[PDB]
Amino acid sequence: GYKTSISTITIEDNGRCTKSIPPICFPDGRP
Repeated sequence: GYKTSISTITIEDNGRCTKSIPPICFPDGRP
């Protein structure tokens, strides 16, 4: 589901580190 290619639909973001649970520098997060 996560697009590798950047897509600034409103804000610029991709990969990096999550700002929620679980806090990890991986493209995965719990809703």
